Amino acid sequence: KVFGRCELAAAMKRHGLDNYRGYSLGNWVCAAKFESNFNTQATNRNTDGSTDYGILQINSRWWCNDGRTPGSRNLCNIPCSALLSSDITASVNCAKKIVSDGNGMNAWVAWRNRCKGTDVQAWIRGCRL
Ligand SMILES: [Cl-]
Ligand SMILES: [Cl-]
Ligand SMILES: [Cl-]
Ligand code: NA
Repeated sequence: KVFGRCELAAAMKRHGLDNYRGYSLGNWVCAAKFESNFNTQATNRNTDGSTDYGILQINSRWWCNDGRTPGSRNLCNIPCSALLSSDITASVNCAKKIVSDGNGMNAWVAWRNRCKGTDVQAWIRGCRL
């Protein structure tokens, strides 16, 4: 599923991400935009052999099991493939654990390089929610 901008904001809000750990909704929508272009099916291989999965490109190195990332952890206790559903629940629940872990949303490279310090409220402008 490829979410619309306001559609995803609403879905994320419903799942409790608005101001989660102090991060406004615009931050999460921005991160999703640049991580996956709002596409729940997005997968991307990393150089170390891990893979990033789904709307928020969650990494098999730490957070999910794909059975092909030697030495990795599965800290969200989920198969990585469950992070590719049209329903974002699994991705959101795992994201809440990631953002609570120490360095906040800096864990998302695209957020740090493209969203952090920007006018993130623009991502939810005109959205019902
Ligand atoms: Cl679609
Ligand atoms: Cl915002
Ligand atoms: Cl959803
Ligand atoms: Na593995």
